[PDB]
Amino acid sequence: GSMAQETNQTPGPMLCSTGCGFYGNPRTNGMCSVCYKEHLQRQQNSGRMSPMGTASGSNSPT
Ligand SMILES: [Zn+2]
Repeated sequence: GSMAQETNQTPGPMLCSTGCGFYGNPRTNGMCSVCYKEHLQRQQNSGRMSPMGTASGSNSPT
């Protein structure tokens, strides 16, 4: 293996984290075009984002 001009595969396969089978982007949230929209919609609806096991503000009046 003297020469170094043998390209077989490209590095950095930013494949969709959700597993849809399409290419994703690292500038985005690691999701493709479709999944990035659905995911952000669910995150925006929350408002109180805090990944620490528990979360404050979970009341639901009848
Ligand atoms: Zn996707």
